[PDB]
Amino acid sequence: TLIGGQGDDVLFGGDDSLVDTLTGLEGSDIFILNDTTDVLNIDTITDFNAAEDALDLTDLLTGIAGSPGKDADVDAVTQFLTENVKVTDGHVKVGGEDVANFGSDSNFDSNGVDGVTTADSIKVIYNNEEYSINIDG
Ligand SMILES: [Ca+2]
Ligand SMILES: [Ca+2]
Ligand SMILES: [Ca+2]
Ligand SMILES: [Ca+2]
Ligand SMILES: [Ca+2]
Ligand SMILES: [Ca+2]
Ligand SMILES: [Ca+2]
Ligand SMILES: [Ca+2]
Repeated sequence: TLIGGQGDDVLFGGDDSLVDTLTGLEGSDIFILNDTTDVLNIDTITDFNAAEDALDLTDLLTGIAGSPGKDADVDAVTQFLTENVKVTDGHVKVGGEDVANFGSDSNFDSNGVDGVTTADSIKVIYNNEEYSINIDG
């Protein structure tokens, strides 16, 4: 159980084999997630707020054949992330697998209107740069 504070934190449970519970609290927090092979070992993010927080998914994305390398620009990265990161209300998946379990204080309404729809997006970090990926369904 790894808890931030009211500022802008960076939270990480480790490149481990165990469930951690991650809570960002106020502020715009980055949750760094590890890729596991056992989907039962993935972390819980208790309070992801899509209008503020972000997910660093580099570790889940880098081992996909053809992932963008050191010479990629932000349009190539955007195209890759669009194809590979599936964002829905309460879920984020890579390769059909959940990156994390999102807990009951999460909110995927990034824009503050219409609840959660395809107009909403999440902030995804790949190689220390940030991208907005829309809800796709
Ligand atoms: Ca915080
Ligand atoms: Ca841990
Ligand atoms: Ca963990
Ligand atoms: Ca937060
Ligand atoms: Ca807030
Ligand atoms: Ca995995
Ligand atoms: Ca470079
Ligand atoms: Ca919305």
